Amino acid sequence: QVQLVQSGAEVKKPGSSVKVSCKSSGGTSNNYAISWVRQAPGQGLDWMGGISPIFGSTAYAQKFQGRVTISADIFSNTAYMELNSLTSEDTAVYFCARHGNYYYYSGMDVWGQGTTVTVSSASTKGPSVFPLAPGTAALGCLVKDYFPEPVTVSWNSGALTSGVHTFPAVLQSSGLYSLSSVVTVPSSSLGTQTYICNVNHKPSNTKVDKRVEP
Amino acid sequence: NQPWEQALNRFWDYLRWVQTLSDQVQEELQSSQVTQELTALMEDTLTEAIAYMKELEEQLGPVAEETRLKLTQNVIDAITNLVNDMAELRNRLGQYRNEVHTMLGQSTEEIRARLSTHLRKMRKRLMRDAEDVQKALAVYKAG
Amino acid sequence: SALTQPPAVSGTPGQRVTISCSGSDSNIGRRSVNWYQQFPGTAPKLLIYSNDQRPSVVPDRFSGSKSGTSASLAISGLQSEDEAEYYCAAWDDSLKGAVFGGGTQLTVLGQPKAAPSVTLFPPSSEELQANKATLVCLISDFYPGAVTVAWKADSSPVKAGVETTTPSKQSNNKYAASSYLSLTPEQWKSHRSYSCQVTHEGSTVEKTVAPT
Repeated sequence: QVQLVQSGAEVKKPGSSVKVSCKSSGGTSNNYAISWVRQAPGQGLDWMGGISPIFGSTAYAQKFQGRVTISADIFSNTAYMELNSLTSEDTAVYFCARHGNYYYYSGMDVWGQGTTVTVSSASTKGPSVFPLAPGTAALGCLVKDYFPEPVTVSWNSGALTSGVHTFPAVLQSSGLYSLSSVVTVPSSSLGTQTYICNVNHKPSNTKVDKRVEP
Repeated sequence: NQPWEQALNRFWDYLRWVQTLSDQVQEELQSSQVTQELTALMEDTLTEAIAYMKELEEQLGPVAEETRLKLTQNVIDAITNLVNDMAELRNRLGQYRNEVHTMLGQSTEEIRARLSTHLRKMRKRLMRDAEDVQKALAVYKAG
Repeated sequence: SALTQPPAVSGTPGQRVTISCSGSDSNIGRRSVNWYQQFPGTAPKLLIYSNDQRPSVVPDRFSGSKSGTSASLAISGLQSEDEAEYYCAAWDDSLKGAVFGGGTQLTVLGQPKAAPSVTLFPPSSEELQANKATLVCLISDFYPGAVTVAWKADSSPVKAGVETTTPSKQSNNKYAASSYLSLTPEQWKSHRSYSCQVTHEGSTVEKTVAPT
């Protein structure tokens, strides 16, 4: 039950560097080879490099050799990948994977959860919450022009969950995100039930409670 | 053959000096100096050992791929067991520093004995693991 | 990206399907091929190693083979749980590094088609007080996930200020998408109406909203 656990999500500006870590819990991975594989959103897997510290072998892919630096602390059972000169083209998910032996030929059978690295020129911006007013009716609220992901949208402080549909946010051309949360309710409750949409954006520390009225 | 074992002997000498529990080692245990000095000593030991193993593999004869892979894996597993015990020793020395910091400066005269018994058992198992590392290295010089 | 896979592969439940992986003399000609399976939003799982070996947890429904420059994965007894992406990987000596394939999206047929449900929201009063206008078009519960969205000003197609997502699977294994049309209040008030026109499997659903 050895598990690879990676560091949290990263939001960087173009030109900076990122350092992702990979810790072995419940056992040691020093006798194996740890490789870093990245996946752009919607694209396939891309091998960046790897390291087996006890065998003393750090190999890099030719695309990233000038930018990536892979290292390991054996006493803390941790591997590290540092990617420099970040551009928008480097937003991806970075997995660390452990091979079956001390080298990179064998298959990668133990994987970490992945680290999301988002490189963008957009600065942190709190969301704007607007009510979308209404057999059955459809009300909701629009969360507009926020960065970065994510935002959490609840209804009636979590008490209302039946009929809720929060659409995946869209990344607009300006670099900001927007999503919508729609509740399909019986048209009778419109007369009696109060509907409040609660939006929470932790990156900007923005809490909004918008009441949606006909 | 000799260089990595000489580094291991320097590591043994440092381990004896730290398990003497002198007041110098008791003031250096709180400055984290002994931790990083021990770290550098065992790092040199491991680098010498893996260099010797890599040279042995470099002069491996007409070997089958799977057998060479398995022999290298044996040596690497021995070395990584040594590394595991070493890291446990290092982390527990740091924990001893931070748990004599629990009274912020002064240490009793029996927590020293408990730490000393832990260090002695650690030294014995480290000797066993290092000597089986040397045995795996000797087995590597075959085939 | 030195290995080549077909991007899409389909099959009915119970059928046996295959994923091909063609390489060169430097990646598959001399090294063994591994196969990984990846579900949406999760880490890849090792499915095949050494071209024919299965991990203990991988069922025998998955098999592998390697012939010269090519490799092949075979999924028999196809189930709905197998809808995923499959990557073949190898080591290239010419590149001196690990290489993957483009990934094959294995989809399982059998789910009936569903027309999309569309909801169109005009800009709120508060957003208009903020000198902004945003028309929101929410499309949900359609299969397969391939819709085309267009926006109209009373007759005319308008493509400026349109932000449309790509369809994503829901919990009920149908798809959803969004489209946002951004307008200044003068544009929203000058035109008579605005229309969100979705097209799915050839059939068109049109919603319209007007000022007030």
